[PDB]
Amino acid sequence: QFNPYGDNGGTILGIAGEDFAVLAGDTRNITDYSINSRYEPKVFDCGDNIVMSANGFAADGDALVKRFKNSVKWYHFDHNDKKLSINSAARNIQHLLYGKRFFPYYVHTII
Amino acid sequence: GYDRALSIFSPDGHIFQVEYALEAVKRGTCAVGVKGKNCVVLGCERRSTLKLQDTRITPSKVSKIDSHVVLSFSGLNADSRILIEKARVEAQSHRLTLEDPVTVEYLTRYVAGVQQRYTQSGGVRPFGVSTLIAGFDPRDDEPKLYQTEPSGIYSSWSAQTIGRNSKTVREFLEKNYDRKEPPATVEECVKLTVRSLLEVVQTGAKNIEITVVKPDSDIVALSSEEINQYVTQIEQEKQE
Amino acid sequence: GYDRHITIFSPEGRLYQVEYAFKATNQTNINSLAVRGKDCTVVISQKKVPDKLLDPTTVSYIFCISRTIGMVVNGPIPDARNAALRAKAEAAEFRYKYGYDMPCDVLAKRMANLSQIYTQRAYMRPLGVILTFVSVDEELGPSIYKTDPAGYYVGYKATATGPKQQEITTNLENHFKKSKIDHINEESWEKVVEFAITHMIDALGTEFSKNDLEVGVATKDKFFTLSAENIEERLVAIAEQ
Amino acid sequence: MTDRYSFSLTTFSPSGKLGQIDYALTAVKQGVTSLGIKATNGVVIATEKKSSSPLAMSETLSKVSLLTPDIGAVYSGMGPDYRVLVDKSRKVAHTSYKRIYGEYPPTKLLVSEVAKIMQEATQSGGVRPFGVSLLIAGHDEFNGFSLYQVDPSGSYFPWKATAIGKGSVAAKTFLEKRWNDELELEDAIHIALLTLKESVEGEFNGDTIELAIIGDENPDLLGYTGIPTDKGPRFRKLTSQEINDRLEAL
Amino acid sequence: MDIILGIRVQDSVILASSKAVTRGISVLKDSDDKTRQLSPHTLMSFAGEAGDTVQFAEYIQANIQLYSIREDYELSPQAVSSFVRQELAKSIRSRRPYQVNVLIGGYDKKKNKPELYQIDYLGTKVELPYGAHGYSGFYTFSLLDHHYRPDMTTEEGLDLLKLCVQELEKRMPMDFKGVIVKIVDKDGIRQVDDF
Amino acid sequence: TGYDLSNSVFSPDGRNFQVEYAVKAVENGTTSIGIKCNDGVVFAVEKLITSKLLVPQKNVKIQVVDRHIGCVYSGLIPDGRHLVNRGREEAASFKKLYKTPIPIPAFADRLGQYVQAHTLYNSVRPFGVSTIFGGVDKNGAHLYMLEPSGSYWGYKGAATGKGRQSAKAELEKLVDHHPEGLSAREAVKQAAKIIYLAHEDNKEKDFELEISWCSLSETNGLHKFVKGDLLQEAIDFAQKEIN
Amino acid sequence: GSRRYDSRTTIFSPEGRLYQVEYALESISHAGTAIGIMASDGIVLAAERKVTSTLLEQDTSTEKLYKLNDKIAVAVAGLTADAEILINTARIHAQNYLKTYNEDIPVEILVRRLSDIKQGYTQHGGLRPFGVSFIYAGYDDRYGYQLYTSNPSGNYTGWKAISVGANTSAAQTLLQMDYKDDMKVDDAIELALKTLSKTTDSSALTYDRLEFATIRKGANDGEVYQKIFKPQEIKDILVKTGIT
Amino acid sequence: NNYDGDTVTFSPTGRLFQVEYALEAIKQGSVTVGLRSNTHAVLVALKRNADELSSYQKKIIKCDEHMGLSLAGLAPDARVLSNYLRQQCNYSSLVFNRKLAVERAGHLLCDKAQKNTQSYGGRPYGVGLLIIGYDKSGAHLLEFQPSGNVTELYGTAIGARSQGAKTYLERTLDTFIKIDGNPDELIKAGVEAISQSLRDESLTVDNLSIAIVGKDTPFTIYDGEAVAKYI
Amino acid sequence: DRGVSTFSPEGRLFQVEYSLEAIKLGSTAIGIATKEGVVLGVEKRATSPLLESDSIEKIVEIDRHIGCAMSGLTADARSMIEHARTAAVTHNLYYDEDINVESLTQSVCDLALRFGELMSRPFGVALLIAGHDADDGYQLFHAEPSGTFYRYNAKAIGSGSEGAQAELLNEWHSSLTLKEAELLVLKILKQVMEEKLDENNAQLSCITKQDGFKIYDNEKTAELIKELKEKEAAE
Repeated sequence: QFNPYGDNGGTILGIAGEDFAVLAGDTRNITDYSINSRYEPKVFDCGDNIVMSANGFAADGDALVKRFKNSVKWYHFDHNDKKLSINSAARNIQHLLYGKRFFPYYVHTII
Repeated sequence: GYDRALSIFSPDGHIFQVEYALEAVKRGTCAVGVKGKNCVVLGCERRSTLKLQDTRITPSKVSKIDSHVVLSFSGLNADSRILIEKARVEAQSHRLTLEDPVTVEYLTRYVAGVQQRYTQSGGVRPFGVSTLIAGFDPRDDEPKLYQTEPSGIYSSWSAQTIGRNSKTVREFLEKNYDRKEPPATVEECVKLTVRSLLEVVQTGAKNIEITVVKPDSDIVALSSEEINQYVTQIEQEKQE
Repeated sequence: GYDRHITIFSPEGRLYQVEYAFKATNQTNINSLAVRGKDCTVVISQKKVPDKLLDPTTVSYIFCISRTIGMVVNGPIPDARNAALRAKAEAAEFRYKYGYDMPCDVLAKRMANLSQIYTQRAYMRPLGVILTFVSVDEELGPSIYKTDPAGYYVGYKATATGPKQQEITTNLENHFKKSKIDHINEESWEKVVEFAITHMIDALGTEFSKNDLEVGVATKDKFFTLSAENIEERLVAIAEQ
Repeated sequence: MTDRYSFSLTTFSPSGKLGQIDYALTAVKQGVTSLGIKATNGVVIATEKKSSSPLAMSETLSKVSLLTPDIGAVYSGMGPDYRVLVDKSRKVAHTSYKRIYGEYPPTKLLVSEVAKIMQEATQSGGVRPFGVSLLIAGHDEFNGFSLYQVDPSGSYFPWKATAIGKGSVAAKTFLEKRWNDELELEDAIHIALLTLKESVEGEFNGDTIELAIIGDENPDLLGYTGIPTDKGPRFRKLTSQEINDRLEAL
Repeated sequence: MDIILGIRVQDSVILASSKAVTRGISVLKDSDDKTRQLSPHTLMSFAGEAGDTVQFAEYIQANIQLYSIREDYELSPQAVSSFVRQELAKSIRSRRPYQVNVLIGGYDKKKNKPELYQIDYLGTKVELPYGAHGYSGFYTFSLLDHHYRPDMTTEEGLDLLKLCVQELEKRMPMDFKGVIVKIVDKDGIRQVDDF
Repeated sequence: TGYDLSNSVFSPDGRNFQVEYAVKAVENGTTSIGIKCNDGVVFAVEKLITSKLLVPQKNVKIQVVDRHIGCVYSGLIPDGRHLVNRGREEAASFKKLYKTPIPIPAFADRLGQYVQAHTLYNSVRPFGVSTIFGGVDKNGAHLYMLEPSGSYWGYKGAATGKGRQSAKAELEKLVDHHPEGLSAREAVKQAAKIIYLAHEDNKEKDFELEISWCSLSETNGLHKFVKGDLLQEAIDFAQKEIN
Repeated sequence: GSRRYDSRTTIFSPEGRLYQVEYALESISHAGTAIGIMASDGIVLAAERKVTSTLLEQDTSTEKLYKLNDKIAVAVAGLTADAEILINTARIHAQNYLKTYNEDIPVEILVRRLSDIKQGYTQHGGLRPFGVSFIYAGYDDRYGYQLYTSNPSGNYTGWKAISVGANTSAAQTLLQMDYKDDMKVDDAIELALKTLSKTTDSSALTYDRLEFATIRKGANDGEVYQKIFKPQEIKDILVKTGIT
Repeated sequence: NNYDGDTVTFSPTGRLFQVEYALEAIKQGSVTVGLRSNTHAVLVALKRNADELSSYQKKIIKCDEHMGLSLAGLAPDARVLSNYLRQQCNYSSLVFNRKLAVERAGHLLCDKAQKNTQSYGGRPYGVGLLIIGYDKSGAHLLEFQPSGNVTELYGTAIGARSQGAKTYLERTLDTFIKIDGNPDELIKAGVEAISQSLRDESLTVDNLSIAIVGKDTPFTIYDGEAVAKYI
Repeated sequence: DRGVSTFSPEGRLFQVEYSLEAIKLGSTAIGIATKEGVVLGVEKRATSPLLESDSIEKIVEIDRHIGCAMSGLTADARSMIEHARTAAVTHNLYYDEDINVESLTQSVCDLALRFGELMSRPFGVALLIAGHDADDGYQLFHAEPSGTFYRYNAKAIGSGSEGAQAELLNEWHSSLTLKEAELLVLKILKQVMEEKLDENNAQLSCITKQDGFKIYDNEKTAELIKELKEKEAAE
């Protein structure tokens, strides 16, 4: 039977200071016991001072990140170049993920 | 599906189909509603070019929407059945989901909304009906009376009349209804309601219907005899 | 009178759009003719190529609908091709569904039913064409069946269509009065084609070169059109007579 | 594209006539005369095969059509309208009856179905009425022999005998004189041929006359033997020869 | 859900219905009324799949109330029972069927007779002198087969019910937290407050 | 009357006046031509220079369909684009199912039937273009012209637009003076001449020339535009002939 | 586009009337008169056929009176074809109610739904109304014997006696004159025919130009029978009242 | 006259009047100008207020980082067409990772407008657009008209009295075409061009609107105090 | 006839222009924007003394930070308000924030031209949409059935509007206090109204950042009306 998911490995890490935040992730991408790439970044600048990583199944992670980047683009178009606050970004991403509640994005997401 | 925009604007900014729907209402038999201190009375003219009627089975002009709300109307009768059905269904649906019967304002607003919708949907003409909607909100003793019309505008009335010669009876109610002091009893309110119809009707024979609505789903139809008493007493007082 | 613009009845019970579609039938100013042999069915139509800039080979009003059925159209070419494509599709589908070659008369009926719909349903206009279907049917033998914008159809011993149709019709009627039979009592399609051309010449009172004509022949198990060279051979054979 | 004519093309005029039904009937008036006569042991329906050119083969044009093995139809008005009605009438006898009850519909009910189709063309969006009147003759076990007329409005009436089209007024009068409730099938055929000669101008013979009967069962026309309770169609189109035979003794 | 009984005596229908609502190893509630009044002289008890039961009951209630208003007239118990059967008979072949069993106890005022209808989730209707749904019937039917008489008073019917509840409290594995009893007669629907 | 207000209505003479009115919009457009040659076809069109502000070479009007078909049209420009977009869908579909690229006669009927379909109903308007198109298939070269009625035939040469008659005359001479054939490079020059000659009927504004071609030998059977040395060479040949 | 040819069947006049309903009623006014009379012990339906020809098959025919179910019948005035469409709808709708509730449909409920269908054709869909007026005669155990009329507007009303079609003005005055509440069926039969006799546009009333039906309690105790009179039976009832 | 009832009707001379009337709404619109060098392309737009209490209707809409337009006519129609364009630029990015060619943007607008000119019940768009963009083949200016006709130009103007600016640009061609690598000078040439179309009014701070895109400048809009620099 | 989506030869949509006439017949509505808030006032215009005037709802809440007043065929406004509320609440659900007043207005204005042969005709009502947001402060918008919306410092719509607008042209300055604005709206309403202004036949409302959108009671407006007469009597 066809299995629509995979596991691309890696791990990510976010910490918040008083006037800064960091989002770190390794650049290794794997399937099973093989390395696909030693440098494939999965932590992205999404505009509006939001960084995002969606770790797990890379195809799903890239799709989500791609969609969120797009969400920011349209948020500017539809709301007079307003800055997307991190709290509003968080809520927007909940709806992106939950919209696929019955066929999920297999990713742990941090922004 | 049949698509045509029948309700459309004319160069003067009038929607003729809505306005012609009002002409149909003007041609309808008169209906009046008056709210007392503690009740609301709905009165309806029944046109008297018709003997050999069977009144047991002929559609009564006041309709119960729920056990606490009633609706009367002037205009096309077949049109009014459609509105009455929808309102009844909405009444039951509101009880199902809110676990409370409709307020009179809510039920009015719904019916008004249906009417408005038929003024800017393709393939349909507006309802040739204006309604009076009356009753008491659940667990409330304050009486309610609203009016709707083909355009979909609705509002509250201390008393109001619709249909043919409604201008005459509105005229009457306007000089005979004190805001400061509404008909203190059922007796009083029914009387003012009959008097107003008698400016327009004929004899108050098989010509006037009266329905009284009190709080807590207390709604009764008056019959010939008791109406006749009102007709009788009104005229004998009038010989001055 | 909007009753003259769509296919609804006029007060005298008439469909003007159908009547005006018949008038479009002659717009091309071409005459066609069909006859039956013992073995074959021949259809000839005039070929008029006015402009010199045209590619004469692409100018045709005869269509090969199926291996066995041919169709000549009297009317404007866009409607003609519209009818040709549909008939080809209908003949192919029939074979697929029922496991045998669609007969000439049945295709005629089917296209006639299609035309009838346009006379009853308002959104569809009639096609300004008359469709002459020819074949050697496996049950009925040589066959000619003709369809018009009214949705009418019938089989013929022989027929003609176009502006000077009546001349050709009476020419043929007079032959069958004399011959006493249903067909051209001839062995080869070549001689039946020769007959067809000969009686077209008499009725029209005109002479044809190889490029003034267009010929379709239906035999058992194939319908085919002749090249100019095949027609020239036929014209020559008539002249040496 | 798409049929954007979703509204009625037949509507009431201020006088209350439905114009298109009226004009359809006028189209039927222009049509060639056809008739039907109901005998005690059969029904006859007849009409003229008015050919378009002598080069046409008028056998290939059937004005009288089998609908079921015991029901036949004939018409006056527009031929192509009749052709598609016969197509639809045949199919409806199966879809809405035979495929349900395992037997062919009784005459009145099939007639009822055809009328429905014709009524709908009088009220549905974007169509004109059918420009024909039908005479439907048929037999069924519980109702016996019957004959119906169906008009463009979708109205139908049972008839002892009647005629429609061109010379109907004259033909109906000739039938009132001759019809009685004791007629045998052969007598009705004879009357039919007589009534029809009035309206035909040119040739009058077995090749210009189309005529079928609803009569006795025809086992010779069934196609198979071995089921004795199956006895074959009651509908029979009389041959060119058969008609001429009756014109010598006219 | 679980226990619902009905007994039709001379002049009334008595419906008894358990008060417990259990999920997992927790009795979430011990005072649940597993009943909807469809019309003034018709009552419906219900038991089955969580959620479906109340959803179905209230849906029927809404429809019967709508009918009452439209015609200003009360449907007979027989008519309501047939309406309810049809809805269940529909549902059993839906994408997700209502898994609800019901008893409909009504007093028919035209006939002046009480009536008891047992309808399961498949849409199987039967009119009965006494009925039950679920495991209850395995004890009560035989008990009633013995003790029940056709001409019993409402008061005798209530005692016959105490027998039924007593037996179920003795032999049933689960604690169903007693029953709410409701009587349907010529004067409508009332609830026995101490049982 | 009022027979001309709604598309697909037959007039009493048997005509569809809306289609005839669409032709008027075609006749109003700039001139375009097609010349069939030995192993190919050449298309050319007059592009009016409305203003200095038009970027030269940068408002291309000839359109390729698939890899082997060229289309040019006179009339309402967007209507021509709609028709070519449809032609492209039709060619894609044919290719998808039958593998081989669409034969030109087959392609011509696909446009023909589609255009003709827009004369069948009053809910659509007929196409406001006459389209010259063609190319090279397994059977050789083909040139077609298609009109708002859906009518089309194969041509030795074809023209449409304001200069249609001037160009027709010029095309008739070529057909008459070259019975054996005209070569592709030859036809590219003549095309340029005929456009310059047919520009007399349109002469307030000066114009930009645009040629394209498919030739089995010269373009490998593919549709390519003519630019650079070969275009200028053909422009010059035309410049010569008007003086 | 097609807007050109749209009659706009469902619009108001400036006087607030529905043209197509008005004109449908005008159509109906030329149809054979149909009469309904309701008594304490039954109902009469009587209707006049549009001018028969002698060759019409009179017994296998039904043009005016139709059976909706065992307890309900209708008299038709207008287009027959239109009426059959509505009748089959009404027949189905009665069967749905029986299937749903296991009780025969109350007369008004059937009447209301047919009237509601008619109403729809006047408010939406751009189609012509049904050119039909019905007289409904039927019995149910709530209201007993009932008469109703519906017309193309979808308006319905109840009656003791009523006519539809041709000459209703004349017929209605005659009924109003001689009808009394305590009347019996056989008196009602007599009134029905005598009214048609005086209002008919024919020379005189004969059996062949009539359809006739009663709904009595005439069978075995508290149960109802519909009687669609055969030709011979009308002939007798015509003699038995002295009209022939 | 008898032939202007709808877009599906040709006149006897072959004209489409509903399209021509749609074209007329552009003519009543406030003036806007487009022009470009080899490195940048600029939009200048005169904005129109309802009265002294009202804001000045925006005329410039951003489509992507490398493309945008100015409008003249029905504003909501420009919103629809600009939104369609945003989607097309977006599809090109997400699917092909490719910035949408300004020329293709032109073709797509042409084909969208055209369908409303051939079908019953619709209506032509009532707005004209000037599209600037910097893509893989340099700076571009496009003129869209709701007939469907899209044209690539060095410069142009549309709206009321656009003819003044259009002749100025027609004169100034050889100068402004070579304002390479200087944003402020190309803008000045644009503001100067629009000024030829002013009557009984001149450019104010909240009246004027400029947009620029080019080699290393994302499509951006200047209004308010940010245009004072150019009055 | 002739299609609902037709252009006039002047290049305007007939149906949109005709709806603009219907709006001119509507009762007066006035809005004024200050740094302290936005005021919205309307003429109730009861068509008879028997009608209970507090049932005339022509000023309406959309969200806590956005209010709306209407003029024209006011039954046509119900679904516009319904859409507006849904859009505002939906925005808050998707983004955990208040929707911008401009964005809300743009969303309502998208409905406008979705009519033809979608709804059958344009709306016959204009809206004054007033509110506050962090980015652009206190705002007033005039939303027409053309789909066009304009921002205004102050605006009047309905029958009294050309007179009222000319008055607002003089009286508006960038430093109006909220109280000054309230009085202005009352003043200008009393001017253009047929019948004599009072607390029963006119209605006031405002939206402040601090307390959001509030409709004023008849008691509160009565005091403002009294106060307005005293300030005019005194010069």
